[PDB]
Amino acid sequence: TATLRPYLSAVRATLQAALCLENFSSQVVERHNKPEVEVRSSKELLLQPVTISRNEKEKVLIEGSINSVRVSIAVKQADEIEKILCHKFMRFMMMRAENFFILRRKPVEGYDISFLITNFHTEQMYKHKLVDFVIHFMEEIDKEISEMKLSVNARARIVAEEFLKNF
Amino acid sequence: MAYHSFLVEPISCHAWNKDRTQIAICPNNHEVHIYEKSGNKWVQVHELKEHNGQVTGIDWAPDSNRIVTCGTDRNAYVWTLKGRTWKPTLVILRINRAARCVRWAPNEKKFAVGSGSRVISICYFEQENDWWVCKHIKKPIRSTVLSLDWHPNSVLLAAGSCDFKCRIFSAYIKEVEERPAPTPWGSKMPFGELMFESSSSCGWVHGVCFSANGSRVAWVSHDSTVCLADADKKMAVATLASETLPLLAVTFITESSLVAAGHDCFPVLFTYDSAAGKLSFGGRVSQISVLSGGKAKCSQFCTTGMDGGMSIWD
Amino acid sequence: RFRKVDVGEDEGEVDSCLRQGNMTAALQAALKNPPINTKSQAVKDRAGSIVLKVLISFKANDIEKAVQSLDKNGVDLLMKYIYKGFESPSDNSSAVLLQWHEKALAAGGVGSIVRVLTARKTV
Amino acid sequence: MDSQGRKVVVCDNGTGFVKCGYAGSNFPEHIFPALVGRPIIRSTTKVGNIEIKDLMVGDEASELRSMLEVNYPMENGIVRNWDDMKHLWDYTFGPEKLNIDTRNCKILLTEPPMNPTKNREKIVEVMFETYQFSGVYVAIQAVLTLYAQGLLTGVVVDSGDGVTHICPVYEGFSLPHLTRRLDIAGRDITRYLIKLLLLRGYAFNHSADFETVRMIKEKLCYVGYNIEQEQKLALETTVLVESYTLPDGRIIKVGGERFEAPEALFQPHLINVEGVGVAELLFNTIQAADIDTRSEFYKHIVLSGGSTMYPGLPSRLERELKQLYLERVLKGDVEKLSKFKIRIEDPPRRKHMVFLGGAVLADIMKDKDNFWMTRQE
Amino acid sequence: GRLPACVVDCGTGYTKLGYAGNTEPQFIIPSCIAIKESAKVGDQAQRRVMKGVDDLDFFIGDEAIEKPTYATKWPIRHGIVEDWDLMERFMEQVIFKYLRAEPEDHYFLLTEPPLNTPENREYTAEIMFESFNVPGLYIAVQAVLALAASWTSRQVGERTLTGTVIDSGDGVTHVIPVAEGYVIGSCIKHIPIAGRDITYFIQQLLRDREVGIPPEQSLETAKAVKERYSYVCPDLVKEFNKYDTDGSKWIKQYTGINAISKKEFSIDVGYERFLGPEIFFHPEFANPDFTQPISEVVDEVIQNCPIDVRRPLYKNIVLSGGSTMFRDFGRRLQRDLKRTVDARLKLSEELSGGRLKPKPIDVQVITHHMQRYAVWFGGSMLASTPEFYQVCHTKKDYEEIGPSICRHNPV
Amino acid sequence: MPAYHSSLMDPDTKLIGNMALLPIRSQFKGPAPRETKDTDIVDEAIYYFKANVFFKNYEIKNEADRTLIYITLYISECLKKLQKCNSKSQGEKEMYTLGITNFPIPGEPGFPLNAIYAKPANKQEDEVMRAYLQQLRQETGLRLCEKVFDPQNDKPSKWWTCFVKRQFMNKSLSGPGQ
Ligand SMILES: Nc1ncnc2c1ncn2[C@@H]1O[C@H](COP(=O)(O)OP(=O)(O)O)[C@@H](O)[C@H]1O
Ligand SMILES: Nc1ncnc2c1ncn2[C@@H]1O[C@H](COP(=O)(O)OP(=O)(O)O)[C@@H](O)[C@H]1O
Ligand SMILES: [Mg+2]
Repeated sequence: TATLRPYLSAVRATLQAALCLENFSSQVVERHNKPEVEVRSSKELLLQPVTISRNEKEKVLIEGSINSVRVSIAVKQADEIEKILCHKFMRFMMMRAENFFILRRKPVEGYDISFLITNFHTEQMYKHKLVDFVIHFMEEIDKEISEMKLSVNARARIVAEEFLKNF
Repeated sequence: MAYHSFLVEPISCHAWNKDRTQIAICPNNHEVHIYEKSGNKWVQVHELKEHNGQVTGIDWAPDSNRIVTCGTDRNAYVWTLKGRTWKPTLVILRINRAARCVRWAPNEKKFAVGSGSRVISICYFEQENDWWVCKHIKKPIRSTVLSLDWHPNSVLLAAGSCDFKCRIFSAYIKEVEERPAPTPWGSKMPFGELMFESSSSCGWVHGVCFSANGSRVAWVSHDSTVCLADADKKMAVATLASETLPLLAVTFITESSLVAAGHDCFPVLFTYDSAAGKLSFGGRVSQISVLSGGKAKCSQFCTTGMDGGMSIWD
Repeated sequence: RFRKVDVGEDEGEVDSCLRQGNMTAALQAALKNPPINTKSQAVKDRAGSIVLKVLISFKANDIEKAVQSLDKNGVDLLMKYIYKGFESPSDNSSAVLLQWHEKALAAGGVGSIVRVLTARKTV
Repeated sequence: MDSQGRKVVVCDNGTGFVKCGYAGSNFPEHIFPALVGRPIIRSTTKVGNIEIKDLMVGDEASELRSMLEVNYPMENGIVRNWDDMKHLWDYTFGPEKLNIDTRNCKILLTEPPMNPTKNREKIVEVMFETYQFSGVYVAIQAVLTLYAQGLLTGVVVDSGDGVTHICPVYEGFSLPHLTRRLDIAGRDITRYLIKLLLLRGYAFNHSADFETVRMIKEKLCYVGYNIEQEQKLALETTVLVESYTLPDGRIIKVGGERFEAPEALFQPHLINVEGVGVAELLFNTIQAADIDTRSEFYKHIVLSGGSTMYPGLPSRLERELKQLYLERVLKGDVEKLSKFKIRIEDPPRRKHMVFLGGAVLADIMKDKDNFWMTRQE
Repeated sequence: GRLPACVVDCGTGYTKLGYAGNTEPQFIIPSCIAIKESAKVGDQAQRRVMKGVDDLDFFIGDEAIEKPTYATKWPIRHGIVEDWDLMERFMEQVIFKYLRAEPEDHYFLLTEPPLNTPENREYTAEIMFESFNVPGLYIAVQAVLALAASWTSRQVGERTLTGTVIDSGDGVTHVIPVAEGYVIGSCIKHIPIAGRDITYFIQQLLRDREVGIPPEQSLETAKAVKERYSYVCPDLVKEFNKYDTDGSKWIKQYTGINAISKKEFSIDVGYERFLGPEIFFHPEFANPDFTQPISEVVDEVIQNCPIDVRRPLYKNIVLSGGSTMFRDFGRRLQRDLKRTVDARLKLSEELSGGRLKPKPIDVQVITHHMQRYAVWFGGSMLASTPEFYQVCHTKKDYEEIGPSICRHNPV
Repeated sequence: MPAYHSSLMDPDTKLIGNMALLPIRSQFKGPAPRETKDTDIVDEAIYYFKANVFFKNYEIKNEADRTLIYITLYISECLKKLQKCNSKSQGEKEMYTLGITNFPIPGEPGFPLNAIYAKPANKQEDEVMRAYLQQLRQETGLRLCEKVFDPQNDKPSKWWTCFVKRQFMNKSLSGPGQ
């Protein structure tokens, strides 16, 4: 229902506030340094989860912490065919998480993809370009799925021709 | 903006020599580099490399010319310039988790280390062993201690913490120091008594500072808020919330003005008036320090940040 | 097996102002009662539902005047309710809350959002 | 030092690092690797103006090591090369380090416990029949960490490069039958680290690169605290993958190998060694001590040597001991465990505690003759 | 009735295909794929983009090695699958064109190199369970199958269930100690030399010495002289002197046919008769960073094994894989080992005063005619057994747990 | 690993710098004594050359290895000249003029192994090892010239000239400074 420009702008202003990360050695093991949003072992270092959604199916969850932020987002699988094609697209993107330094190797339960930014990423990478990548993903994902649906339809038609024409 | 990029990587602490001819920095590793102002351009003059893990705080005692360092290796070391090369002295710090901050006392007889072990170690020299020994402040600190500042009487110590609360503690070490005079914070001040507690409950407390009279503490919190507790109003605390990102460090520059800095990457001035007891955003990264004129009447102050490099302001 | 051992561990006024058409005050009327202290859960869901009724029933062109009438406390409360309504999606609700967000953001800035994230006593 | 003015040197002759200095010091005067090398020409590495002497030793033999073939003269606590080790001592007492007239010095040495007797015999021989020291004393690595800690009772978990030992001492009495070796120590973890990085696709396979993977290990490895958490974290997210630059500037990515390698201390079967990890071996040592000494030993577990420095080792080791005590002593009575007072002494200065113990003991003993072997007998 | 399981051995040089219960593979095919290259007119800016059914216009095996308008690609490198896009297509035509097995009702035995990264087992199971729809899969360790092939073929009474297996495919060489049928995985060592390195070293050495081989056929001729004229030499420096002095007998003419002009060409074949397979004993030739001879690595593997098994292993060193087939290969490996072990014993006499003389060690190196397809045969015998259908991962297991069921390995 | 190393380090044989002045069985003038055994260090180098150039690691046992390696570096240089020669007569005349050129000595710049040879400090060291290394070069070139040319046609034979590209562990006695 709601248009795409307000939804992205609300997400951007939220995510811009959550990337105020810091370096923070953990309290629970001698001198381990680990993202509190994933280890969750002390709870005065976790921020209140916040959620932005444009309808009942497309929602972005932001889970902050003193040293990390986890961003997990869901996209509308409007067709039976899109569920398959979206799962495969996410799988093949998630299969390369060592190159997308901010990407988890598994999604958060009930979300299609989920990013994890550490303080180190906001120190080494351009922080504002990490936001722009999350936004650029969120803009393009459904155009990319639509292209796959068309390209599969095309293949099915050409393969049907190559059988029938021989009779 | 005077500026110089020592490193691309986060300058994780800095401390200044007595006459500001030299600056000590962490280049985002377990070594401390000292640079001398070789005319217009900085040149590295020493590399203190005894730590076994990342240094998290540096301080430089201006009268005694000694450098104290602490780190996530749970070490602290006091560095003395033996002839030409800096040599370390052991600190028996006795903490089971990372150190996070260090500050020399104004009289340079003692220093304090804040840590992840939910304690403040107060260190003083034990000359029969030629090592430094600790007493621990402990009881009300519920989480890690992020920043420290000393009252000018070298007894009262203000501490910020992840359990959202600024506090003032009496670090009176009876072994090394004559009993302090009474203060507006209180007349009692045996070791580890709790003089003050913040009203706050939400954000972590990143930075804490005393006025040069010691009658005021200000702190800054992850709420993007500044507060100032004034002892002459009997510890009434001003508050100002702001529209920008959080503030990471703060200093007084006069009894009635602050400078602060934060994730917005630029310094911000907050003035205060003793009449109404309100802070005001006079407006305009990782820590701030005063170069000249001190906390009473600063003429220059400087900043360093995760974005790298050093910057000087007037 | 050693390795596996676990060890070492208001509504009658709100609908009155709405029915009077005092909509700007109807926003204020909702924000007077923050159930921040409440241990009860259902009180929170009730308070959020009441404020959502005002946010939805507001006319879209008047949201600018409504938000601008709040103080900085009200703006931080308004944000804390805005981010709550996003967790109960409904066909219209998300479209208006995304607009209330943009105007509350223009008033309160990103700092107002940080005080949503840092709020230790969840409303 | 002496009233005779003789200096008292303390020389912890470790299989990895020589750790050296004088009595009464709070620090070792010099740390350098027990390493010896000869120049070699290679087609790959360039040659330059840095002259490689026909023998190089110590720090220089490690720093220049790309042009060198290098040996450790000592293995698993045993001297392999009485020639190269003499060159290592010739360097230690030479102009580069402690520039000492050895005939003017007393020396304190260390020996690992349960070592073979011909090892000590040859050491005591050369200290008179080559260096001609004014006096010699061999001190047990177990008691020296207790001196460095200021204690008179404890169980020492001494874990160097070569071998790991568990050694109880009770009120200054030695309990020698309780001494247990474990054949896992820092060199085996470094060989195991190589064998994992080869699976990731990086070949090292040289003596020079044996030291490179040690520097990876020290910088990047850590002992996992809850091994199921560490494997979940690596399977769920990329966070562990941390990048290291080789001396030539090749970039490598190190992932779960950061904790899988040190885990050999706690699941020895990941290496070929049959046995049980340091935690269970320690527990079985204390549960062999006389019944009422046991409750003191749990309050004085003392860690020693560089292979204890892995982030999280004291936390992990203390947890494994609580798990075993609940399983085997309390028979599952979970609430009774709250009375179990366990302390692991994990002082930050840990690595050099064998040397700092010798410094303390020599400072105590210097004028108190009838201690050093003397008159070259 | 009950249909025989499929056995596929994805070699770095030759893939081997067939059904369980046969004494030979039905096809031996080079593990390459020919794809239509005309896309290179557009693909100057970025990798070829596929549309329509263009990705079905490809050939594999002998249909692909010399086609005039397709670029040959070699998907497998050090035994690992390096480009899963091409390997996934290679599997399609293997199953449907050659075997003509409907995947839905045939179990697959699919081999693995011991160096295979866990991530690559996840992908290979994911393709077989989810791109295809195999009812059950078993990723089998090549070395054990090679030993069992010798066990089941060799004479009764000498069928020892213990041995050291040296497998030298085209990509990498593995030295695997086995005792009582258990792989001692901790003690495995890998030698980074195999048929490709021997081929490339000959290929370089011809291109220094013998310009006139056309670049397209530079690989063909290096492969041909390797397989037909090369032998393991007894002593290197002496062999050069033999070739220099009796060159009339040692230098052999090879005559090749030009792929395009179909003119003949000819070359002398010389030092690259004994150079080449020498790189097994002097890896520093072909590889900058490996230096232990194979006859050194084999002893280090055995002398790390438990003390009881060391003597049994020396009695049954098994050679496997085509790169071990050079003439006189095993004869020299034995000699080098024997010289290494008997000296190890002789030292322990002196360090015991001769009070006791140790029993010798009988180093024996064994060879068998399956060596071109020994791993495959060992698989086809395993896959005939009823236990195989109990050992396989069933498709339902991949429904309860993801690809993660294939993380594990013998090490 | 083990490339071929020098056999003939007799304890009687004197050193200059880090090189052993082994006797030479040559008619050329020079300071080392006249060898009379069949094998000689120049013939060790020439006998090993084809094998030795393939190894890529080389561990110096003694000064004689620093001597024999120098010969192989010089053989890997003389092959460059004589592959161009139309006849053995041309090569023999050419090779005499090659070896007399003033090749660098230890530590003099452009010498390829400044890390591994130390410069002679004094005239009676320097001049004598120049007078030694010269006669090594003179003999070494002539002994190749006898055997690289095939006697049927004075073709500089394929089997020897094949090695010209294969510099001894990528070290050139020409020196990388030129
Ligand atoms: N920070 C560290 N973390 C883990 N291991 C370390 C660290 N620093 C050194 N080591 C290991 O410590 C060993 C050094 O030997 P050392 O502790 O001196 O034992 P020894 O005195 O018996 O030789 C080496 O194996 C080295 O890899
Ligand atoms: N008679 C032979 N002598 C030497 N090598 C041979 C001979 N026949 C085949 N080869 C080589 O065997 C190598 C490996 O073949 P194969 O064992 O099928 O490899 P893989 O099974 O690992 O794919 C090939 O490079 C081939 O050239
Ligand atoms: Mg040691």
